[PDB]
Amino acid sequence: RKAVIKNADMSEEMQQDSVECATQALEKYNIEKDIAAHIKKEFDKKYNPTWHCIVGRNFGSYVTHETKHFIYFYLGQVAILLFKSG
Amino acid sequence: IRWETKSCQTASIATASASAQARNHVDAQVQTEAPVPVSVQPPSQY
Repeated sequence: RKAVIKNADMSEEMQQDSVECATQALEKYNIEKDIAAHIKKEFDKKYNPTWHCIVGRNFGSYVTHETKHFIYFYLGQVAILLFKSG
Repeated sequence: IRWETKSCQTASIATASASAQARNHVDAQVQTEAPVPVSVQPPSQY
């Protein structure tokens, strides 16, 4: 659904790809775990490992990211957190 | 006046292959469960 980016430490091109990738994952899967798995795997392939992705409706997080590889955004009511670390 | 010919030889050596590797990673996946074992209205008599 509607993509809203709240925070980002990421280039403009990677930001759009993160949203697009999550959007496709959300279209294909209903289960958040499987949505996250799609998003993570695609990023490892295109932008090198190691990415991590969390998708959900209710959580708080405190994580560490590599510069230029973190985004936090919503698709409707579902939040997606994606970053590299390691 | 006596020149003696001699032949010398040193011992050989042996090497071996080896490798190093830093710590390894592995993936993981989790799905949070949303159980709601909740009735509508239990008429309590506490």
